[PDB]
Amino acid sequence: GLNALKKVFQGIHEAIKLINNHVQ
Repeated sequence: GLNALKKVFQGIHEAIKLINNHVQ
């Protein structure tokens, strides 16, 4: 819901996703 939950959620998510998708 809240901008908090979304923020963290997209944070670590996109973070691990960019690194993983970049180094792939």
